[PDB]
Amino acid sequence: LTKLLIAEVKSRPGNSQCCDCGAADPTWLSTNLGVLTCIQCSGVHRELGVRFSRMQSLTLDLLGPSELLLALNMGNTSFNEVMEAQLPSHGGPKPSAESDMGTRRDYIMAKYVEHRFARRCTPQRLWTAICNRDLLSVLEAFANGQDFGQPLPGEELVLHLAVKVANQASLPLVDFIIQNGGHLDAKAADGNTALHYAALYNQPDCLKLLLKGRALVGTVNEAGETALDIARKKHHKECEELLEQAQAGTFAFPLHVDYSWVISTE
Amino acid sequence: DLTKLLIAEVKSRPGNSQCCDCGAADPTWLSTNLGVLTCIQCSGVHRELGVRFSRMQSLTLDLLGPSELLLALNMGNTSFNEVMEAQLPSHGGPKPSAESDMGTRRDYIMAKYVEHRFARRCTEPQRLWTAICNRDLLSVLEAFANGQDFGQPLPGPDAQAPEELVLHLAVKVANQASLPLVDFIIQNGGHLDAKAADGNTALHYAALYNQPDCLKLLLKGRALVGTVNEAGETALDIARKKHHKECEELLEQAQAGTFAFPLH
Ligand SMILES: [Zn+2]
Ligand SMILES: [Zn+2]
Repeated sequence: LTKLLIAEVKSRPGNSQCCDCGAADPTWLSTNLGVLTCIQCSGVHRELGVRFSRMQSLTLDLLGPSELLLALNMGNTSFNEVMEAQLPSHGGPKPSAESDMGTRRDYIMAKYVEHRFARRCTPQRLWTAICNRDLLSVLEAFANGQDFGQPLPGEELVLHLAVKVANQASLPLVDFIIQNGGHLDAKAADGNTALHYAALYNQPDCLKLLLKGRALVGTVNEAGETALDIARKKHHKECEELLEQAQAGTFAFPLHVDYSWVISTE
Repeated sequence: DLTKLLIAEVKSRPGNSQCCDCGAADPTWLSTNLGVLTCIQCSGVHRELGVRFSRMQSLTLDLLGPSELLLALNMGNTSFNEVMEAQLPSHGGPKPSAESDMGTRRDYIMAKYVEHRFARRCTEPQRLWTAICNRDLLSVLEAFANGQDFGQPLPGPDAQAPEELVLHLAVKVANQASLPLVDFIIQNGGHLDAKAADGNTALHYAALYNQPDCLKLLLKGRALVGTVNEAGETALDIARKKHHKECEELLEQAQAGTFAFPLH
């Protein structure tokens, strides 16, 4: 399946040219952004750090369908439509395949850190985008330095709203917020996190994305309930099962106390 | 029973009987990435800062285990504040009290943790290199508090050439006592995925140097699994070559994790 999906990714609009320099047949995926770059641009992405871009080679690196969710629903042309909307037809400062590293660095930093080339927008817009399942409007809000930390009027936190209203088609929007929003742990007045909301609204695929994003497991809301409590009480069995495993560290890779080291150390 | 022991140990660290940020008695909220304890009001401001800055969990109310406690056991409010509040005067400074209004409390914590406005000023690659080798958690904290980019390679004593990325060095020289340094840099440095000239990531280094605890921390931190260095080797390849059995098993589990639990 991953082979079938990778082939699909590479056919997305704009995906036969590096997102940042137009080099033919990019094989480097920014998994949190859903774009493809050449080897030179990918190195620059990597050097931004994990907050901005997480680079894996389609060809060389271990990938599964989850890493491909955004890439299957973004693509270079879509992403650039928002993120290079200020750029002139002739490219301006955008590098080409043979550009020197200094130019290539300066451009990628401007494009992804400062968002220099992105469409400008300036709340109700964001609520509507989320309910519309408009991944590109969510990208635009992020490109305007938006707080996915600030409540939305339709009172609902951005990630909470995305999770509540999620269907299969809108999963990319949820994944995009989890990976790029500042505020995975935000509570909301009654103490519910996005994980509590995924339990409450029976959103097991959201739960998988939150857990993958390292959402906090086993915290309580103002009522004293965990996401697991809510799932059990609602008969949301698929959610309970995921939350039982999370609480048990089905991964998380827990460190253990080394008794020997403790004794030899006091 | 075991977590209970560690939580009592955390609460007994110097300065942990009072909130890190306002002095309120008996703080029960832990910033897990920083290893400090705050009161209820200051915890809400921390959480509002965002995951990048602080992740808050209740020692009393929320599920916790050894992994989330590692930094707490080794930091504590006094240690932390010796660095992060070094610039404050003895009296009449901006540090809130238990009774302070939320605007006051929010401005201070922002300045303290985002601006690092109050932290001991220190100019420094050699400094940080020696800290890591000396398992000096507080100097790592000091470097962080002065805007040090853990993304920039460090040059060693002299000997040369291995310039080392900060996390790489910390993993390479790690022992059981230095794990909190590794965890601090993983959670708070910008650069978990950094490579280094031969293509090795910190995960590759943890397999290379037989550091299975650093490996769990890297994986907890969501290190990329299954990527190749310039020789075409994954961390798992390297663990198998060196016969590092615990590393191989951890990485086999991680690779298998990539394909669980699939979306509908
Ligand atoms: Zn390129
Ligand atoms: Zn406080």
